[PDB]
Amino acid sequence: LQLVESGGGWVQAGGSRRLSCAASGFTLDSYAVGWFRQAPGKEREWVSCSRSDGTTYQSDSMKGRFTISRDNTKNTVYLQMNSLKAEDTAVYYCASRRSYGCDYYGMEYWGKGTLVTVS
Amino acid sequence: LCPFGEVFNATRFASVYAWNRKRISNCVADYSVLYNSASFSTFKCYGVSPTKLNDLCFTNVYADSFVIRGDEVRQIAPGQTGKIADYNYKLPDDFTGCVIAWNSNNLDSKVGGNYNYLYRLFRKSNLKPFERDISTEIYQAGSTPCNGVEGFNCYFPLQSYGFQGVGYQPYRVVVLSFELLTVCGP
Ligand SMILES: *[C@@H]1O[C@H](CO)[C@@H](O)[C@H](O)[C@H]1NC(C)=O
Repeated sequence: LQLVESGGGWVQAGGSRRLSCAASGFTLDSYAVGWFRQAPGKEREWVSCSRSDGTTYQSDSMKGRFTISRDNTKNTVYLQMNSLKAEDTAVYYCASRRSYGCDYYGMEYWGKGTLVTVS
Repeated sequence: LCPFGEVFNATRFASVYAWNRKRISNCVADYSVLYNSASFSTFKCYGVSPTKLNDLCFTNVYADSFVIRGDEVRQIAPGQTGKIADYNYKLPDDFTGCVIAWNSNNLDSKVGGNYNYLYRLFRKSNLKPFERDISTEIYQAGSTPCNGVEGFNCYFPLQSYGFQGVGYQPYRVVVLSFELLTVCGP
């Protein structure tokens, strides 16, 4: 019933940073987990999806710079962000649903988010 | 009397996303012949004992059939989740019937007919039990509309199986649903 993001903070442009999404109240073995982000004044944007079997699909927008992965042992889903630029500044949100894949409108649980600021 | 042969012995099976259904009515079925068959890798019944089947009568039997991977056969069961259960073929939690599977590598893979079997990879919501979705609309994963084309964050919803096992090999599957509100044992 709970998703908690962590790993946010300040990054220099061109740098990397890894976000983590820890799930409690269930094992994500049967859940899709997605990463979304919201920049001030803009619509929420889908970033990537880690399916319930570990396969992934990700937004064309990111130009292959981000990779999502999961570790069911720690019940955690990671977002590895590389080659960060200023327009990547946003609140990053973890979300899940009891389904094979994600969905922009149908996610069932959300974390509070964590801020990532790029210089 | 029951024409299970057309079901079990068809030369091509359906793709799982477009699973086939045949209604079996007004006939006698010898379920023990099937249950004892050496050909089947899986023969699992729910809500009914496999041995008692020749003693029971049902209003109808529905035979659903399709091809999936061996390591997906576990999803054809009540209470299961995954690509197949969620997006292609879903059994209800209170399923009454049997699930029969056998290896079809020599018929269905590249070493046989080289058939094009497909599955649905994306869907807005999970299927209801025994629901079938044969649509091919482009799937919208982001906020922007697809406009019928696989543009930005938009995906074609079906993918062909590769089959490259045994977990990776094709399995033919027949699900027998037993409806009692016509079809009896000997
Ligand atoms: C399918 O064909 C085999 C022969 O290859 C036969 O023994 C079997 O009984 C048939 N199945 C059904 C359900 O009639």
